Amino acid sequence: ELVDIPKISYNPSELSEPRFLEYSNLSDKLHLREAIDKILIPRVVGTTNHSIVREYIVQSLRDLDWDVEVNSFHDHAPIKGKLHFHNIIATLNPNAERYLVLSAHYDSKYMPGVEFLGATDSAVPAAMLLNLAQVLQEQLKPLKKSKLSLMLLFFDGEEAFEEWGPKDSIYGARHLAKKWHHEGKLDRIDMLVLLDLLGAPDPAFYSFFENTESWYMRIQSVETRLAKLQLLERYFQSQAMRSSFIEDDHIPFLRRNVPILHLIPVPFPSVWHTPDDNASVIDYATTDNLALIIRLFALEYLL
Ligand SMILES: COc1ccc(NC(=S)NCCCn2ccnc2)cc1OC
Ligand SMILES: [Cl-]
Ligand SMILES: [Zn+2]
Repeated sequence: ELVDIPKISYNPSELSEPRFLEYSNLSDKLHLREAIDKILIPRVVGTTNHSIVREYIVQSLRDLDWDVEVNSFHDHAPIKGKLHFHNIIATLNPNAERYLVLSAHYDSKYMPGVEFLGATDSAVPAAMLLNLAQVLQEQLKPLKKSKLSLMLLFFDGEEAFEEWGPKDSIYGARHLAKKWHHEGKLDRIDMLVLLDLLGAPDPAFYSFFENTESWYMRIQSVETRLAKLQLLERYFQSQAMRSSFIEDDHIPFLRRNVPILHLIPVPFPSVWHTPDDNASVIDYATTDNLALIIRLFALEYLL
């Protein structure tokens, strides 16, 4: 299962001390909390709430001068039948040649009679991405015009409607990876960074994929550097995990040799797919720290 990551993959934080200090002190706690609050509502595909959450994501980023495409399509799910799914694709430069993609799923799992909020899964991850664009507004402006740019991708229909299987999960990612495959729009992904199950306490991360192990070690180094500077209020292990075959929105991209960085803890939060994955499970020290590490990774990668 676990192997120590070899030195060849170490990839220390590169930002200059003044820039690392400057950027690591950018935050917006209130906005992060407000974004969480707006998304932390039952949001099953096809519900009014599902549309409201899409609108909030869409308008938040449009107001930050991002280009936002909504990829709408129909597909049949068990129980529900014909559903209208809506992936959200936000770019700072819509005419960039290449992208770092940060992603999370915005739907919540259909759990009859239970108003499942999916706080970690993935209300908090989506919020971290809105918060990232909000916090780093100034520093990301250059990426509106550059060849390498940033994409925030919000997947729809990640969750199963009946029982998690290859045909009853990741509805939006399966459609989009297929669509981009056909349109020749997958090679442009430097890597797809997928945030999932974040916001609960004591997350442990591991590198899942050897072609991105090096950029995992850049996040690990960001975390180390922040610890040393007293900027955190450890998560990333210097170990990789093989034959874990965790299924999520990345799979249809992974299958087609898009490099994945899967930011999902192992073990999953204890409250996973229970009603306790709600407002009360969110650890806001952990959430602030993770959001920061991810914001700095993004800046490390993109400059
Ligand atoms: C009990 O913890 C686990 C449960 C299942 C699996 N195996 C798979 S294939 N999970 C697919 C995850 C889909 N998903 C992610 C977020 N919302 C839904 C691994 C677990 O711990 C490693
Ligand atoms: Cl509703
Ligand atoms: Zn889930």
